[PDB]
Amino acid sequence: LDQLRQEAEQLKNQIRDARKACADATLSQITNNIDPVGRIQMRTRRTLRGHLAKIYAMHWGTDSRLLVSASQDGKLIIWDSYTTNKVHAIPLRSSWVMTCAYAPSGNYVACGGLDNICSIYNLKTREGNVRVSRELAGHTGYLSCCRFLDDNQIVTSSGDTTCALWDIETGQQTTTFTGHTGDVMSLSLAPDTRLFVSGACDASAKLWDVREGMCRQTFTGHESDINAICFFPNGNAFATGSDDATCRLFDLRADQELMTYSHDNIICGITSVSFSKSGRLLLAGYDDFNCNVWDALKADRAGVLAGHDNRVSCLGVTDDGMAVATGSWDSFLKIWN
Amino acid sequence: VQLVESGGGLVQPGGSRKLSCSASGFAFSSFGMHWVRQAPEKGLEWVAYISSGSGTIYYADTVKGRFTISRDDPKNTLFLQMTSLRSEDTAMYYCVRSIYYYGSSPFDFWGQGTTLTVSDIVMTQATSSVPVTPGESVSISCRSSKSLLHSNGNTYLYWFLQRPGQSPQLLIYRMSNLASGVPDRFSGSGSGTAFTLTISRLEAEDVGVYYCMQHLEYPLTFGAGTKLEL
Amino acid sequence: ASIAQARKLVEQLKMEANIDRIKVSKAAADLMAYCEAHAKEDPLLTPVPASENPFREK
Amino acid sequence: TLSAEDKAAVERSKMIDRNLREDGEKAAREVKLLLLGAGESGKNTIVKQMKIIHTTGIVETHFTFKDLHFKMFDVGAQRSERKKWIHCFEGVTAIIFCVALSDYDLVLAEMNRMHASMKLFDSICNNKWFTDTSIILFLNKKDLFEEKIKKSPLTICYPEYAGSNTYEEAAAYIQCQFEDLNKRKDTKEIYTHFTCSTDTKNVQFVFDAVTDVIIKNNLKDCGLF
Amino acid sequence: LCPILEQMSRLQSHSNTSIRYIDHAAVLLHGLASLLGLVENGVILFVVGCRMRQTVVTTWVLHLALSDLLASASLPFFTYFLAVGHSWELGTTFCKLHSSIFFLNMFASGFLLSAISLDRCLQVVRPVWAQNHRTVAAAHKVCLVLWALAVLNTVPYFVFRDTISDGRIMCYYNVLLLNPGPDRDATCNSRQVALAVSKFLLAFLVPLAIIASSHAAVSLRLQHRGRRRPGRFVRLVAAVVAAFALCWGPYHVFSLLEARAHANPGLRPLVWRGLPFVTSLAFFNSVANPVLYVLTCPDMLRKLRRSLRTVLESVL
Ligand SMILES: CCCCCCCC/C=C\CCCCCCCC(=O)O[C@H](COC(=O)CCCCCCCCCCCCCCC)COP(=O)(O)O[C@H]1[C@@H](O)[C@H](O)[C@@H](O)[C@@H](O)[C@@H]1O
Repeated sequence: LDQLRQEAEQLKNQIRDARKACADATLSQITNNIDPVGRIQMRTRRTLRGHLAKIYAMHWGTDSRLLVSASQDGKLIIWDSYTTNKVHAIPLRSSWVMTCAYAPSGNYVACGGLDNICSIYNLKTREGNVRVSRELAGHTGYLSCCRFLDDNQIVTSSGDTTCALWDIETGQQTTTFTGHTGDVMSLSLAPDTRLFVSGACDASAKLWDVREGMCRQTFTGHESDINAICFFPNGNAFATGSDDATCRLFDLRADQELMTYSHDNIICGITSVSFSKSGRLLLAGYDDFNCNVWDALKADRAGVLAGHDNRVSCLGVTDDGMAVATGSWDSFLKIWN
Repeated sequence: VQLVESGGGLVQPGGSRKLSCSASGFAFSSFGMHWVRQAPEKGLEWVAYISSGSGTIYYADTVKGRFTISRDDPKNTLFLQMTSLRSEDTAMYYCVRSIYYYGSSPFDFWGQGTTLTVSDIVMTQATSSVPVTPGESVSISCRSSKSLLHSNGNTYLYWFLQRPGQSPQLLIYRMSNLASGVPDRFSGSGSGTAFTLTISRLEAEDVGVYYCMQHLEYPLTFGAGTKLEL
Repeated sequence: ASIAQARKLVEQLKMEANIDRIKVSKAAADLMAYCEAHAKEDPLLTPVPASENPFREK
Repeated sequence: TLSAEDKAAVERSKMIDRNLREDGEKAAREVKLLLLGAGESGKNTIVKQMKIIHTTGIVETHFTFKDLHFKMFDVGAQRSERKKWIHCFEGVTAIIFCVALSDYDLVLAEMNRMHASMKLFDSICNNKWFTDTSIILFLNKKDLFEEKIKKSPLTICYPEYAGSNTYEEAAAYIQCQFEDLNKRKDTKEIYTHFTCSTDTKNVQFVFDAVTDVIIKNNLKDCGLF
Repeated sequence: LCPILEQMSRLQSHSNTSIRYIDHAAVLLHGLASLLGLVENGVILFVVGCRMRQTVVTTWVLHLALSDLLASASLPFFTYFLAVGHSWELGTTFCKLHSSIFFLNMFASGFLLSAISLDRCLQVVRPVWAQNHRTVAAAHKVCLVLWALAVLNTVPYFVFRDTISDGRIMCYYNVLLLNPGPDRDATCNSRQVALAVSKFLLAFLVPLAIIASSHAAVSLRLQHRGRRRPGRFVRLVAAVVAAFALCWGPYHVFSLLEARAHANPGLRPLVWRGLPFVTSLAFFNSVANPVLYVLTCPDMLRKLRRSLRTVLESVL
């Protein structure tokens, strides 16, 4: 046991020395050569109303017009960004839903929560009514996040500190991702869907592969539980947000953080993070009844999106980058452009 | 999904008839119903329509005020009271489902209909009969009096294929989305008022009549219909 | 049980210590180039006029 | 300007909104309560009796008593980090806390169960989200405590305790100790009650507590309190 | 003609001089009060409508604000406008409209306050039945029934008005305009007394009595159940009572004094001089009620305050 611990400590020290040697220059020194971005003004266009419970998850579709949102009332609503009309209303058997996902083609939707079971609902049913297609059971903890890898397979995150990849046609988990010491909170798929990063309460993120199913790399630096994690549009980096009131951008090739985002007046935790189409700007939902925009290159505050009357819980940028939706516990989802 | 109609037969002009369509196998409440008649050797024609929850009911000028379409969702049955009958009302009435939402495929299912015997944007198809052998591509042109392209950015157009002894089948809706279950051989295009339905290779199953429909407004109008036979 | 945990930990550490790495400067330059390339098609950074913006007054 | 399909979609959206409002108004009539406590604290017996009177994850029990609907949520089986999802129960009406009164001399793999139960009660009471939520303590092991105190003294658990060995004094001391853990007496209430073989008394006490809370909630909402 | 109208025809309240009179100052003060009431109503309506769900308390607040806005809009400014507007109409029709709108708003406010007090009493005494049976549809139906009753009770007042034609405002209360009786004097007296007693019982006595009974029942229930009445509860009760009293009481008091002065002309100058003050104090209810019924609720208070802050910091 002692020899194994000494070997682990030596490997950790070697990894730290390597990460330090590879840090030839910081992102700030390189980004200081370009002028900063101007003041970004975003005015709320649509004010979606109809929810009677706190919002916790929302996701857009490939068409960049439909967005599915989940609430604690047990009703999944698919809103239309241009008309604000409800396309479907899925009644959940367990009202304690916490995560929701919208498949790329939009034919199926996934949801989960404290029930420890992920329900899949088909929207293109010939019967005409949205009915549960498959129930993925086996998780010993609440579902924190889930995303569609493909029309056939899906990935889900549970609070049992271990994730699993479930096949729809089969319904049995094929790959089991283990290694997290804390409960996994959020996921983020890469543009190629080959690798994905996952953050847990242990203040560290881990990269995982679909076919291999092994931890490709680990990233540390956080001081609290990582609540949100998003992939960079290029697929070579990813941002993470924890309760320490600061974001952290890590690179899959550098194996260390590039720049930190923080401000003295911010002392509250972060709930959601999402990049833009080009990644020039980053958005972060905070608990101070608003969200904040940061410069991905200079970390300068680009703007503040206020109006929500409760803790901001989720936010998502359209695939085309036209507008960005934000949902909070106040039961209202606002679209800014 | 199955629709069975009842009521009809020989009815004098002064008589009345209550046509009843039994709906089952789907959310009848969420899906509205349209009545489309088809007289012998004549094109289709819209009769009336009831919206979800009986909140909006519309009638055509040819039947406005005379006929009465009602809806029964708890029983899952559609009813049509026909008080007066004229010498030209004889036609097979078909019930068609229609749901309205982003990405919907209304008028996808057509009922078997019932035979009843009694003792506006203009749509026109260039060619009516185009004899062609299987294998060769086919093209059916259509023209609308009014531009169907709406400011939203879509074109309200529908094509229906009716085979001998079978109800019409929705091929393409909105001029850009292929109906579910229809082969990919069918394609639709158009610009403003001139539209074209192309078929890569004609087959025996394609034998039938193609009818066009515009859905820009309430008074739906159907064309003469282009018939294809090997 | 602790023996298996320590073995798995050392194995994972050795595996992660073998992947290739690059200089932070090159990654930063690549990210900046990608951002500058995709900025011209960024509605958020560059607001588009009402002629194309679908979000307008209903 | 809206076309036929647009008007139909708007009407369908209005109908869906009406249905959602009706569902919400119907669900608002049912009270929501959260059950907490150790597995051996008797929660199972309480749930069984409340169901008679009327797998991993959380359990949801429904029962009606005097024209009033209750939704009991049991999250004891969820052995994970509670501070990351307990906030979901912010809108809960009451928190039914069960503790093993007789399990004062046993050992658990704090070493003692009473200290852990007190710590959990204090953490749930002083929680930043349960500031205006009421807690109801239930002692489901009073008979075992009476049968054991006659042989095993209570001093083993509370060395500082010096009162009489009788059951009344010990019960009063335990009640005072569990009550002193409340650091927000000005904003919330703790309704204590001793459970026995009888079950209707516990249901009546829960009904009264839920009524007194609905009353205070209505008084705070209308602007009086 | 009824002696009241005869004496009012030669009412001595007009004078000509370079300096301005205090009556115009009082009229301008009443106008500013009505403008403040309109601002408050328009501010509390938009938020509760497009920023807040539709609950029962929200519905009551919306109806009360709508009634107050209707009053403070129709009375001071609509009327003054058409005074200079001089359209194709008769001064008597305008005085009938004024009387009808004023009494309708008064009865509506009274009935809304009574219904709110009864709902609070039911929630404090019958919480289970209320939560199982209180809904928004029932609230809207009760509001519609109360508005219908108010219109029915104002109809007798709409048909009785025989005015001639801002500042020099006159809208007399004469029943001989329509459907006369055997004699003018006795019929006028009886009908005026009946109208006064009816409006008093409908606006001041019954609503205030119901409010006081509901408050006393809530207090007794809280005292018996062991709860403790904080200072906020008693303060809000005392305010809701005293404001309503000081606003509405004097109006009906002077109305009864006038009805009695029909035979005793010694008090007619007192009414002629005091009517403006009492009607202004009554209109002040439109400003006194929204503050106590909106800013006292936590949710609406916070929402309105925040929204005001955001909207005043955005324009800047
Ligand atoms: C002078 C001015 C003061 C006038 C007094 C006004 C006081 C009003 C007080 C508070 C305002 C809110 C009250 C809302 C409650 C409305 C009435 C009501 O009880 O709603 C119960 C509703 O619950 C439902 O059933 C669900 C459907 C929803 C329909 C709603 C329509 C409500 C009718 C309101 C009419 C106004 C009266 C005006 C008085 C002059 C219906 O009452 P119901 O008589 O049928 O009986 C109740 C229970 O009593 C039974 O035990 C139960 O089995 C079941 O039948 C039913 O639930």
